[PDB]
Amino acid sequence: SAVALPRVSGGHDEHGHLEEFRTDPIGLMQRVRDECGDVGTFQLAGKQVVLLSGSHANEFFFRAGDDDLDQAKAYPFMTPIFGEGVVFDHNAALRGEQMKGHAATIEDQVRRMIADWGEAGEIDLLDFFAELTIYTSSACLIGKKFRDQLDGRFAKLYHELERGTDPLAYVDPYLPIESFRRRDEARNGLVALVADIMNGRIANPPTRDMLDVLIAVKAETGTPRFSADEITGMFISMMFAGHHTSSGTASWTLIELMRHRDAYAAVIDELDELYGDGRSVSFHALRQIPQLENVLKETLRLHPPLIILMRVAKGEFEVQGHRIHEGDLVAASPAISNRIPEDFPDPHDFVPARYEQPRQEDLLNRWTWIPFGAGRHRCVGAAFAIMQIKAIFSVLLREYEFEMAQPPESYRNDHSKMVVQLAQPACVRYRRRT
Ligand code: HEM
Ligand SMILES: [Fe+2]
Repeated sequence: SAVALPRVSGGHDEHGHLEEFRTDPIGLMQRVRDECGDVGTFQLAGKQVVLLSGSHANEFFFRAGDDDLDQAKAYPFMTPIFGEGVVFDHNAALRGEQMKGHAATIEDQVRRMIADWGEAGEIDLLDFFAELTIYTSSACLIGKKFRDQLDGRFAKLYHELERGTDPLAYVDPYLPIESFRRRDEARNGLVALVADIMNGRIANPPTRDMLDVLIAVKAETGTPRFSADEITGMFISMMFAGHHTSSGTASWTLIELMRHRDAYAAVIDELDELYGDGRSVSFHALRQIPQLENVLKETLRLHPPLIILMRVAKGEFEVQGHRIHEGDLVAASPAISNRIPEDFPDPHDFVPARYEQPRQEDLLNRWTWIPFGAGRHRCVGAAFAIMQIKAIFSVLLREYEFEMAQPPESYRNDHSKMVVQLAQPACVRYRRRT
């Protein structure tokens, strides 16, 4: 036989620990660490997950070559979402020189989103931010003209796509279950929306964006090179990594601000003061806004949108006396690691001061403060994501005041899917400032 790695307790349901991973993934990953240590395992259906935690194990995880731990085929639930379509058999839109423009675009999207708010009212954070980020992502990554042809429908269907990521995907992403069925219908709904837009552009051409370019590409015969399914597949793929992440992070940032009015007041004074120089959001969102940035960092430590990072071992490796065999699913968890007691004093408390100049607990714990991951695969959209949070709230916090419309403890995440979403209701009251 072979040496067995430590295995966390429980996991006696039909698919081992899968059932528990769906109902309470963080509790399960935490128990793995509490019982096994830096290297423990749990069963996800027919796959064994080697969960790593702590600086040393995380370092190995984040510094391993794309040839040692494969990120491909690690997230089987994504295949049906992107589709088989192939256009060209992130980088561009994310170049620094483009940031200024995106910041201006984001400010515009926010103002348009709150345009009808009036003096006072209420909103649900998930509905608001999920939709807002569809508009920010599509406008910045695909084009403003394209976004102007999008409405709440695109948002709703994209949400359905994200919800079609049940852990059962590790059994088979095409299992005949409701969430997967809705997933497929939603994607077809998305393709139809794009097809309608394409037809509208054919009928009355511009007097141009990415869609216009793609629409104009043709094969020999003269027939259009790309179908609506292929283009949609690409657009979906381009917006996925930054949607649910920015959406959730935006909601939690506001939630923590309302939960901690002293930090909220600090941020307000800061914003009012900084923008007193008369420079635009496109200027300030790309520069230092310390109080808000520290609130964001702490929000990300406590509420990382990706609670688990997956890889597929392509060989045999040794991590702290433990053997990883090729074929094993190897994982790291920002959820668990970001709260390691030793690395972050009072890990369960919201303390943006951790990131202040003299403390910088984020830079000090290079292998455990991992909301954006680390190493070679560190989130490439990190700078954009931070800029977006800066731009969104520079507008929101200066225009309106926000208060929780439900118990502070009632705001929570839904972890029933691999793609974490804020749970509803998430009711918040707003009222114009000044
Ligand atoms: C503040 C919100 C965000 C958080 C917390 C976040 C977090 C992460 C994490 C933890 C990873 C690593 C996954 C792994 O190691 O397997 C990642 C990867 C990635 N993220 Fe984000 N992200 C955010 C926003 C965004 C945005 C807005 C974009 C696009 C504009 C984006 C694009 C990407 C891409 C393309 C990757 C893959 C990098 C690679 O493997 O080369 N992210 N992100
Ligand atoms: Fe509400």
